[PDB]
Amino acid sequence: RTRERLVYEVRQKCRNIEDICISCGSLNVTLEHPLFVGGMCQNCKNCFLECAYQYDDDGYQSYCTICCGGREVLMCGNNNCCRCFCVECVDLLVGPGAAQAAIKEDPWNCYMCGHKGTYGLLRRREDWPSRLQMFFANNHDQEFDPPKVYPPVPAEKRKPIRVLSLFDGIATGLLVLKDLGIQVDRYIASEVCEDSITVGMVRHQGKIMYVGDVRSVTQKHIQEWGPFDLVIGGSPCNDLSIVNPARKGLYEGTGRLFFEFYRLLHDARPKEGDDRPFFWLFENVVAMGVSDKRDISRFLESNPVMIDAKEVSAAHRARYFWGNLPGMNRPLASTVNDKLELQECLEHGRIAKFSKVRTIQHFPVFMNEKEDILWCTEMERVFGFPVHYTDVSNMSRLARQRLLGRSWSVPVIRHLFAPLKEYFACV
Amino acid sequence: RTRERLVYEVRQKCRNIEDICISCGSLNVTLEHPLFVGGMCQNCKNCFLECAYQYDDDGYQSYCTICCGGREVLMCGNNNCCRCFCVECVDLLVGPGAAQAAIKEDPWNCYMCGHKGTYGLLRRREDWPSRLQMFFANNHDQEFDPPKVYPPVPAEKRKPIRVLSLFDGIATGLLVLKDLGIQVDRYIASEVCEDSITVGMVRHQGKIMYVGDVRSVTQKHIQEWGPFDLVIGGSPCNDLSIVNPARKGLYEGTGRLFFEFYRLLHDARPKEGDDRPFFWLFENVVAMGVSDKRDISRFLESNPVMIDAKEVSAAHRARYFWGNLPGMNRPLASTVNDKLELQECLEHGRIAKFSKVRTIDQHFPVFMNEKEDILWCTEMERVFGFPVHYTDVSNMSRLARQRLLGRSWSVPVIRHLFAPLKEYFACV
Ligand SMILES: Nc1ncnc2c1ncn2[C@@H]1O[C@H](CSCC[C@H](N)C(=O)O)[C@@H](O)[C@H]1O
Ligand SMILES: Nc1ncnc2c1ncn2[C@@H]1O[C@H](CSCC[C@H](N)C(=O)O)[C@@H](O)[C@H]1O
Ligand SMILES: [Zn+2]
Ligand SMILES: [Zn+2]
Ligand SMILES: [Zn+2]
Ligand SMILES: [Zn+2]
Ligand SMILES: [Zn+2]
Ligand SMILES: [Zn+2]
Repeated sequence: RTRERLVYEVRQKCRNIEDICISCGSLNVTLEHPLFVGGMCQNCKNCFLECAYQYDDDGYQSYCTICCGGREVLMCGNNNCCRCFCVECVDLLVGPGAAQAAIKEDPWNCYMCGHKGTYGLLRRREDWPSRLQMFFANNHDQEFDPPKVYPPVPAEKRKPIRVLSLFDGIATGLLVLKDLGIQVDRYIASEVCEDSITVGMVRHQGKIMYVGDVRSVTQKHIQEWGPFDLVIGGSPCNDLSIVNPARKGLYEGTGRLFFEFYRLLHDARPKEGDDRPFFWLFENVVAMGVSDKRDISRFLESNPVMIDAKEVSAAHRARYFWGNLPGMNRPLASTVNDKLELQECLEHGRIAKFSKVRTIQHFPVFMNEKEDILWCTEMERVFGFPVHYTDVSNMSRLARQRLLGRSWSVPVIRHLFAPLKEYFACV
Repeated sequence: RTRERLVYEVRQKCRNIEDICISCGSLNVTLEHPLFVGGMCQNCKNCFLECAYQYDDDGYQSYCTICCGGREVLMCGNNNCCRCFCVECVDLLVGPGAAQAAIKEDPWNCYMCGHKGTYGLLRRREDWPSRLQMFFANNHDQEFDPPKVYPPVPAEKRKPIRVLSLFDGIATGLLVLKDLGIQVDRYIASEVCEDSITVGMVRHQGKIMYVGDVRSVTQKHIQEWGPFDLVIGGSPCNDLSIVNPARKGLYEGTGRLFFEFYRLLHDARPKEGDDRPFFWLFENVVAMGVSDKRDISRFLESNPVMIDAKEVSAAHRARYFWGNLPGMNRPLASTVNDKLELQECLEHGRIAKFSKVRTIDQHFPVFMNEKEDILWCTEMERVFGFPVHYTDVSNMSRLARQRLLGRSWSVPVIRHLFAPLKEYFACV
């Protein structure tokens, strides 16, 4: 209402659109809106951090793109686009009679996909992917000191790495370390789900010393299992995401388990004065709470780096990485082995309409004039796992897909773990 | 139903009552029931930990005493007794025709207060307060190593104590340290509520250095504010208790703030090899979750000690204390200054119906001039062992000031806990 009055005042050329927050009509303009023209208040920044990468079961966005709220949204008909524009924002930026006439338009493209690009009150700002990448470096509200850079040990003095992996899953971290050719002295890995235990047991040939519950693990265990050189882990993102229909809480269950990672990180950290190279990685999903993200950034004492897997793989897997691994910030490079098109990951006899899959038009494959799910071995190919990685035991397809989806993106974790070759021995 | 068939088999003398779990009828009998005769399964132990000290707005118990569940409970008419027995348990242990006839009895006592104390299928075990005290030493499910005992520093080498207090409130901890006569070098205190800030500012004469929110305190702040010798804290129990009608969550809000205490504890802890005496106390309420209590015990790496203030003061203020303060286990001694009766804590011209008041239709506890009346604010200060007129600082309402008093630690309990710190730090 106040939004709409302010945009009415703007169309008279009495107020600049860049001096007003186009999301909620707030005068407290600190930022500029990254995609479109207007200002941006800080409450709308927190709402934009929480809500922008939230998608319904549909596959399309949970809320509007402009204000991250709205009442009734307008879904885009363009292929591979999932954006939604609520009716209240289109009443402003396009006009109060053009939303109703644009609903009647059956092939309707949204304004991020509009072939023309320019409109009367709304124009699309040009370097919007660059500003979307800079928008997460814009999160300087949590200001910290940079992670301590340790000087590289000489190549003759390097030793095999020792990894404490919490929330191991299907042993993605050890698989990536072997893919880099780093010698692994030992790989301690706590995990509870039997199927993921079994995947790692078979695929890594009994090298992994499997552990009980993380909460059961104490500091004495951490001391007696040798000094650790790399401590990795990722919080469960089954309840933390908006994709699960059963969102009874947000940081019941999953948050607890984060604090378990926090405690065993301190337990594995060498003392001050012990200048031996130690490293740690935490992972979480982007569709998360702001105060959640703050509390995580404060406890781990570090700024999160967002890394989307689209730059290197065929999925849309945007994940926050806290850590002190050198070159965590540096831009991602996709090797020729990595498949950037979904069609390359498909089996033979199958053709994909999509170029990317949003796993967080339900079934993404046209085969034999019929709509079908990605097969399990294809999902393995999509994240960059080796072929037939999860065919170990006699488990169902629904469970095995669910076992694959939770996992870290393999070229992303390769990109992250790659400078550790400078610090430890090679095969 | 099954448990009712089980009790039927017990009254035929085919099964012992001590081989069955009288709460829910489970055959997995690990423990014995502490108050009455029968076994006790572990799930019922967890339900007993959570539910036993939960009281309604009535003042009486939230659930049945026997099974911690039940459907419709029977409240006890005896004075100062707040127990409830659900109809389904009395169908067994007294008989299926005696519950109905015992409702009709208008002066009805319960079976922990029964003059006879010996009924047909239900008898009362004799050393039940001893077994209630031992029942919290029976919580060895969370087994840990004992807290490290540091050897005492000589009396000529002692220095004034430095306290980092989180969730200070009305500065109970510094007041108790001054009551003991310990020299305090500095008292940093984080606190958000203005009224509790103000109480501390006036009652402790600007000595307290006040911080903003606990979530704004970094490790850099902990390093630059001097080494700390004693870190204390207590989580909010407004939402965590069952007394608040608005229980939307359990460890939303309050749970966070616990971890803030956890982090700043690690930030204030000296390194390994730095053998200087460092101490810490955390406090929480007893009407809490089991897995909650587990997670807290695991993070703080210690076994809780339940301490009820009834042993030293006029309230029932049963609280868990985690810590490494020496003699945290040892039994409580009530000095002659402490008032064990409620009547002594009353003003003149007022006479109490109760001997103890616990506040987390006899809702108002005082019979004055043929009329029922709340405890006055200065009396609530006397009940917890605060000095007289402790909270009369600023122009604040009575409801707010009572609410400001009720959250606070019990002063002779905290005196009992802090007392061996005199052996480690300087005196006035
Ligand atoms: N208490 C607990 N201890 C260990 N693992 C747990 C756990 N609770 C859940 N998990 C498991 O931890 C995972 C959360 S996220 C797993 C991602 C992992 N990096 C991978 O690539 O597979 C799930 O597999 C979940 O089943
Ligand atoms: N984030 C926060 N930082 C500091 N204090 C807080 C807080 N949230 C709540 N509090 C306060 O902490 C107290 C919780 S319990 C206070 C008991 C205290 N030992 C005493 O004797 O007063 C309440 O006074 C509450 O208002
Ligand atoms: Zn706004
Ligand atoms: Zn909108
Ligand atoms: Zn579009
Ligand atoms: Zn039972
Ligand atoms: Zn009962
Ligand atoms: Zn009674």
